[PDB]
Amino acid sequence: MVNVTVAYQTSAEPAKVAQADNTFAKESGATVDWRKFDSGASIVRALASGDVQIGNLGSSPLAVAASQQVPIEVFLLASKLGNSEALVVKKTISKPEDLIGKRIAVPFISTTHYSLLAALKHWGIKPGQVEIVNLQPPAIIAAWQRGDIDGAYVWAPAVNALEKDGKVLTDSEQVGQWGAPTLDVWVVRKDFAEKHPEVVKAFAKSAIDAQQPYIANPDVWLKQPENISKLARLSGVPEGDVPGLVKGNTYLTPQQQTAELTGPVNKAIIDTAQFLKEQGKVPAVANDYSQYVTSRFV
Repeated sequence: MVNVTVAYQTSAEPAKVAQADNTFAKESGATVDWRKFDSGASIVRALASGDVQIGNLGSSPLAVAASQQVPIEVFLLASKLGNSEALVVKKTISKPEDLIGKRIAVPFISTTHYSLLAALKHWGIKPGQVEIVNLQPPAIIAAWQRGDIDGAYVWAPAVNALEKDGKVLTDSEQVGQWGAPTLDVWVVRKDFAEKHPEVVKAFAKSAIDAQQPYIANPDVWLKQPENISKLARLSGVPEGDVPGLVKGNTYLTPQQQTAELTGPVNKAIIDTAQFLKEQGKVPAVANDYSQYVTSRFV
């Protein structure tokens, strides 16, 4: 009897179909407690305490966790982030220079915190010129509704909630093109991987299998109504928003998973940590994070 707690986040992406179908529990035989978390930083804390054994992290919280020597490994990429993550602002903010003096919310050290800082640097705006405030996405939505912030760099469901009456100023496809790409990954605690390697393998299988039909033909995948409804439910977004969100990232074949986990993810962590250090968010970083990545479960 295996019990495993999986920390998940709200991105609308094809592997949510396997989550809704309970495929991981069915194939692994484990009792799975799927726990929704509002951002990666809170997942890092739950991984470090042992309350969570498998967790979905943005690349920015991943780099923070690895720089603190949390005993976790990336064993699977979830997505390469594009415009599914975006900076949405009040409609009177028309140009990046209009961000000066404004109150912009991001969840602390999320991929969108990282991308906001990378976007400001690319634009030549110092982060001290913007009032950057840290709120979790439910609080961001509530503060936006009451007019207490001028914008936020967010993912679903906050990104589409804000965009209904706001404007997109930049997004993570653009910030990636400017040289600061972000990723979503799955990580596992070493002690869990040591005791239940076949359960970890079954998690990776369930996620990879769910994404391949989308990769093969996005438009055919998106017209299967149960694919849309399952993502709408788990992400908390209207069905009409799901296709745009799903198309806002790219996903990996099994060959691409093995390729990325054998070098590129390490390099991504190295660079992400270095930028976070330069922005004053992490005190110490390493020049190699190979301890934090593995291909052995795919």
